[PDB]
Amino acid sequence: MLTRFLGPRYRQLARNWVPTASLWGAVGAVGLVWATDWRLILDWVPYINGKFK
Amino acid sequence: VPPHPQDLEFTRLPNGLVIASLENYAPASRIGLFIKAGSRYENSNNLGTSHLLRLASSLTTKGASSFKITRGIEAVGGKLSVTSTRENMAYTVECLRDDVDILMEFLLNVTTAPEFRRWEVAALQPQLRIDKAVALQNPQAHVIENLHAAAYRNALANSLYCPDYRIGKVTPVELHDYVQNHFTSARMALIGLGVSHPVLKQVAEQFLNIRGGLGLSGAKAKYHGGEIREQNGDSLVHAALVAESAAIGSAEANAFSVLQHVLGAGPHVKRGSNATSSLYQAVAKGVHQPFDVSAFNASYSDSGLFGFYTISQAASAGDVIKAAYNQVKTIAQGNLSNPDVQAAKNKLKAGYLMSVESSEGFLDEVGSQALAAGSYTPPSTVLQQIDAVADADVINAAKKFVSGRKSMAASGNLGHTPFIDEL
Amino acid sequence: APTLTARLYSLLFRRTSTFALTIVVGALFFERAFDQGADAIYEHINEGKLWKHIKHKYEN
Amino acid sequence: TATYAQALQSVPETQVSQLDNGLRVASEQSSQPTCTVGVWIDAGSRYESEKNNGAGYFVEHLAFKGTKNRPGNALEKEVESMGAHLNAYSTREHTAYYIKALSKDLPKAVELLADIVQNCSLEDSQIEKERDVILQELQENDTSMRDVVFNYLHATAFQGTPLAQSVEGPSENVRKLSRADLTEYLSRHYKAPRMVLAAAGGLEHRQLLDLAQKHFSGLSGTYDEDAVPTLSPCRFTGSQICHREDGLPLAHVAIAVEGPGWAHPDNVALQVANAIIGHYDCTYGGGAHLSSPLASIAATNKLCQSFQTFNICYADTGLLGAHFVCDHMSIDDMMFVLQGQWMRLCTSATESEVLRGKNLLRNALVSHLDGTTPVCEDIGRSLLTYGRRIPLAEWESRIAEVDARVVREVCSKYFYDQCPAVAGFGPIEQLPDYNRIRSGMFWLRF
Repeated sequence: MLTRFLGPRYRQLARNWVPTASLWGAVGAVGLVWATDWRLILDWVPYINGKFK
Repeated sequence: VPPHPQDLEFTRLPNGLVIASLENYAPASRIGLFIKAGSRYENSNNLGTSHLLRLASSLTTKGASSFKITRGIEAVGGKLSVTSTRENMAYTVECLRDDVDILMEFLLNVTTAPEFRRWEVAALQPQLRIDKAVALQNPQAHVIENLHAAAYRNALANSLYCPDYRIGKVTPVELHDYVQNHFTSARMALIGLGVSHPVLKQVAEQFLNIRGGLGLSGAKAKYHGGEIREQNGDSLVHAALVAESAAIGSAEANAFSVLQHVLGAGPHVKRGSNATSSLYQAVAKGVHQPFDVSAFNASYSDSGLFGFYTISQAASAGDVIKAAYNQVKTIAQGNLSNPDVQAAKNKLKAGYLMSVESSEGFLDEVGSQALAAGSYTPPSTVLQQIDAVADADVINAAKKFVSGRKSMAASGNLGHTPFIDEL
Repeated sequence: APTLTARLYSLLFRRTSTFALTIVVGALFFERAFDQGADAIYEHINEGKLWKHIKHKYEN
Repeated sequence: TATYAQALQSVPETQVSQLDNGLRVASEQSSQPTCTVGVWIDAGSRYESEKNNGAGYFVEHLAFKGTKNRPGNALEKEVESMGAHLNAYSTREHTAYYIKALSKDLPKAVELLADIVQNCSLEDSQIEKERDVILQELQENDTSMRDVVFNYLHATAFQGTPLAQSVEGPSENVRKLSRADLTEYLSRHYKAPRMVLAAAGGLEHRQLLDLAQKHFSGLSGTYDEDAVPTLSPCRFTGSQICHREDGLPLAHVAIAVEGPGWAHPDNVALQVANAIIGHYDCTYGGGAHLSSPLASIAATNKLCQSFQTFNICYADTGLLGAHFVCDHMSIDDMMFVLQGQWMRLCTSATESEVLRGKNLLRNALVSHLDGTTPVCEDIGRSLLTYGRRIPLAEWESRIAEVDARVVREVCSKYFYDQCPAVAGFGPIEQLPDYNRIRSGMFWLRF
């Protein structure tokens, strides 16, 4: 039971906050990748290469 | 180049209710329900009940909650107001053309189906204090309330604002009893601007058929006379001197209205000397410091009060009252020119025509007329009625004021303000 | 409106999420460029000396 | 019956004519027995220098006190005798003199207005009497906390520009402004291409035009000369003035970002957004249930006595924000909730509340243009600012276009991460520091 938050205004309010929530995920993904030196993803990144060759 | 305007339409129903409408082809609609429910219908056991009522208009009704009235009105950008005189209450409602039905529904709910829920009434009691406090910041409010209390035994003596001792003490029952004996068909008028007459007539016949109430314009107001004095040291003294005059829509009331403009009502020019204001010039002659004088003119169903209102410095008050009263005396003695009555007639006629220029002023005039007279009197027969006032009538109104038992209210440092017997 | 701090603000700084994104992306490329530089300065100020420069003497 | 949409079409067109000297003459005809006529001038305190600031205000005091044809009290005697009302106002940008009169009295009313504008007989003794009157008025205005904060907000927002000045001037200007200062002002500014004869009511445009040639035609037939007179933009700042007075029982605070001028389409959406936040005072019925989140929270938690949102327009700039009046322990909470609403509207405004603001603006616009006087003001003012009358059906078209996306775009443009001008008067210890007011102008979550 959560039906309070279902209607046209909350649909608009979610739509408004979507670019922001997407960008906060994009912030956090890169931040996790940067903090751990996530080898899987950073091999793709064309200049960040600590491993030779 | 405007459209040829519609005539106002007017209907008395058998039950005594009056419907009046005008189709101006305007973007907005105005609707008022005018009720003979003002403060004069209170008595000594229920003082202030019509004040709390005036404040209670967005409390819960039968199928419209407090929340719904506020939100629904505001959603369409509308207003709901309640304005009160000693005689009338007036519930008015404005919106765009397309939105009349929802605001009508809210109006009919407020006026014929209020619930006066115990706890809603309780949460509202402190608002009487705020409302009274704000109103009584103007010294004029104290004076005119005291003036009516001094003048009358009865009915018109009652204040527009709840007595302090009654704040917190007016009950849901008293509200219910007030609505049920005053908000009835034969005491009501339904006025509408920018609505059709069939829609209003229909609304009136479906929703406004009530009676189980009183009949008259009341227990009759007994004029008494007397004085009420309030020490302040307010730098300025506000005084009003008054005698019994004429009931509204008598011929004598027009004589009072014209005399009011001989003697002088409000100003006409920003920062002007008030050259053709005979009270103001008379005080100005022997007083050389900041003052004001106006003629005062309050006409009611069964009584009136005419005289003058002064503001002056504390030490100057006696002089200002005596200069003013002598100027009236001098018209009672017959010293009144034909051009002076004619200029006063011009100010009154133009004043009245300007009074009804807006929707707000038009609707209130049509509403009060419907309650006072049972009729609508068009602008040009009001103008005809003003024209018919003889010079002798204006002399006779001044004579009546000078010879008649006085009423007085004043506030300030009253050390140099005269009592009635000193005048 | 031609000016570059303006376009930096308009595209990247105005929104706090974009501001944070430009910092974290900024921190990745700084860590590379600074560690590249600061090692190369330290290695040049110690011309032979370290086992990285000795390495070739002892074989494959 | 007619719709709202139909009702706006049935509003009769404002007729405009230009006289040969460049005086514009304009009228909206209705069926009314009464009218309003007046002269709107492109003159006010923004045109005044440091040295003559308060001159127009001084002229306003002198305009009704005698002409070359009607000396002393003769003018007011004529106005009073026909039951007319003669009024005046002065802003930073506009001066107006107007007569409320019977429609049959429009001949004399136009004749008097021309006499006031052209033939102001500023007798030395009269200008001396007015010196003391204006000085007392300054003492009076000192006690109005609303008028003081708005003067303060102008003085700080427009810092070192002509828009920083008060209309009335400083007291030293009031006591040293000479007759020559006053006539120089009149000569420079009261010129035909810069003023409008406006009327509304029971009149033909033809006779308004006739009377304009009759009484106004000796104004700029060969007087089109000297540096005629460019305004120049006013630099808005982003700054704070705090008059701390704990002896006063309630704090006044006004806060504004820089608005755009009269011209800008952005005004309509800003006005929608301002309507959503709305106004409040302590005498409003039903507080808790009000639609505006600010008004609702302020009523319930006793956060203020009053607030109002505003959008004051000048040429190419303005002041967009709010003002409030509250108890000493409430300024922080008021400022928090106000700023949150601005921020909310920038980031996350929704369709339903925008409709409510749209509706509030249609209701305000139509309810305002009600009477000969507000319509006459609007004819006069609009021809100075827009150069047309913008008809009611155009505003409705401009209102209708506004949706949630527009409110989010247009609020962000002016509010989001912008430096406010702030003015504080009274018990203002709890007025938030400016850095913390600046920080309220963006959101870290967004």
